[PDB]
Amino acid sequence: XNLHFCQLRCKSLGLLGRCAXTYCACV
Amino acid sequence: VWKEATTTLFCASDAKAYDTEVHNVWATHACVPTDPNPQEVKLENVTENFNMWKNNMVEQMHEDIISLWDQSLKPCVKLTGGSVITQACPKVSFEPIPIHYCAPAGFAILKCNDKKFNGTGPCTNVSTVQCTHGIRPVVSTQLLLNGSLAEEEIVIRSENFTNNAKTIIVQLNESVVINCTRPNNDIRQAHCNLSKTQWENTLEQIAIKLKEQFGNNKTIIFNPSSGGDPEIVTHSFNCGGEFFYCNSTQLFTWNDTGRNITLPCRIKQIINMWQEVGKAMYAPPIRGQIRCSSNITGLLLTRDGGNGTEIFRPGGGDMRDNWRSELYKYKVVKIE
Ligand SMILES: *[C@@H]1O[C@H](CO)[C@@H](O)[C@H](O)[C@H]1NC(C)=O
Ligand SMILES: *[C@@H]1O[C@H](CO)[C@@H](O)[C@H](O)[C@H]1NC(C)=O
Ligand SMILES: *[C@@H]1O[C@H](CO)[C@@H](O)[C@H](O)[C@H]1NC(C)=O
Ligand SMILES: *[C@@H]1O[C@H](CO)[C@@H](O)[C@H](O)[C@H]1NC(C)=O
Ligand SMILES: *[C@@H]1O[C@H](CO)[C@@H](O)[C@H](O)[C@H]1NC(C)=O
Ligand SMILES: *[C@@H]1O[C@H](CO)[C@@H](O)[C@H](O)[C@H]1NC(C)=O
Ligand SMILES: *[C@@H]1O[C@H](CO)[C@@H](O)[C@H](O)[C@H]1NC(C)=O
Ligand SMILES: *[C@@H]1O[C@H](CO)[C@@H](O)[C@H](O)[C@H]1NC(C)=O
Ligand code: NA
Ligand code: NA
Ligand code: NA
Ligand code: NA
Ligand code: NA
Ligand code: NA
Repeated sequence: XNLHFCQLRCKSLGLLGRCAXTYCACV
Repeated sequence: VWKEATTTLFCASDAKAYDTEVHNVWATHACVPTDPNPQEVKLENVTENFNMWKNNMVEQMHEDIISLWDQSLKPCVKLTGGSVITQACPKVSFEPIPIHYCAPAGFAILKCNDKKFNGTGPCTNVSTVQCTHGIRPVVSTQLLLNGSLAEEEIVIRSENFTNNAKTIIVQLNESVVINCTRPNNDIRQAHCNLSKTQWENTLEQIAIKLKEQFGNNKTIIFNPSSGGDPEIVTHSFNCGGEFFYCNSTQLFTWNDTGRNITLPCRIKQIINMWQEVGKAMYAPPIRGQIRCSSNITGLLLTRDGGNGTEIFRPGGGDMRDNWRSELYKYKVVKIE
């Protein structure tokens, strides 16, 4: 993956989010 | 000239009908016996282009392993797209076996035998094979396990090294054994051990290959994952049917300037699925010693990108890269 929530989660670490297959990865 | 083409390859294995282990059960219905008469024919004076990043063999393998897992490892509860399914979730016996992919009539598998081969572009030592080598369908992140080693030196491959969004697939030339155990008799606490010196030497040699690609003036750094789902922040894998999440900080904190590394791990019941976007819950771990001793044969890395320093972190997540790490030397063509 859910890209929006992945993005919603990573930014809170200071980071952008992107999918790694079906997983959320922070950049 | 035979053109690349898509067909349904068939699979072959040494699966046994009397073995209740789930890869065996799946292959007993889905596959034929391992080729009793393998034949590799060198194609004289043939140069052939390959592209490991656009290879339908990878997609077919991916769908097959999804089917294997879906039939074999049933979660008690599954959540996909706001919809909940619950079902019986028995514990199973789980230990991957090698699977070969084979070309049916009218098609051929071409194999690149070039020593330095980066997975794209021309290959000058090409053969045909009836089937691929046997590939264990290991689902994991960060570290590639029980795969095939590079014959000579370490090789690193990427669809585009200059694009920091593209995964770097590292193929080792020497295995590093990693032993992971949930001991007999906290039922979710586990750990992995591996040789400190072997791992340090491995990182040193990977760094040399990275400098060769990005500039010998560059300083190479490994750092841990920047974050995300626990499946990609940790080295995650399935051992004996249980889902292990191992803290890999010690593996991926390194720069140029104790006998064993012990990684702390947890067995989790609630997992993000690799097959599709969603979550699944499995039952608590079985009793007894749960142990896997594996060869680390490769790695999946990302590079930060964005002066003079290059930072690499463990990656993975898209299991198609796991399959690509073994299928990179093969392509299917139509005989005409
Ligand atoms: C081509 O590849 C094969 C398979 O690895 C190898 O045996 C041979 O020495 C290579 N070189 C040739 C055929 O010139
Ligand atoms: C592990 O690697 C060794 C050589 O380093 C090899 O002999 C052995 O077959 C490998 N095991 C598996 C399961 O691939
Ligand atoms: C593995 O490759 C490295 C370079 O990447 C080389 O220094 C080393 O000697 C190789 N080891 C073996 C056993 O071939
Ligand atoms: C693969 O190797 C070929 C020839 O050595 C090269 O042209 C190509 O750029 C390489 N692919 C990469 C770096 O993705
Ligand atoms: C590799 O990636 C970079 C950055 O996205 C891009 O500028 C370059 O054109 C790419 N090379 C290709 C597609 O051959
Ligand atoms: C892994 O286990 C094997 C026996 O299964 C043992 O010989 C080896 O020393 C172990 N490696 C580490 C790093 O503990
Ligand atoms: C992973 O290990 C590092 C090093 O000890 C530690 O700082 C970190 O908190 C660990 N991660 C988790 C989730 O416990
Ligand atoms: C690696 O191969 C060995 C031998 O088949 C097996 O015991 C181990 O569980 C494998 N590792 C994984 C993660 O499948
Ligand atoms: Na598997
Ligand atoms: Na693996
Ligand atoms: Na981390
Ligand atoms: Na496994
Ligand atoms: Na970790
Ligand atoms: Na699915």
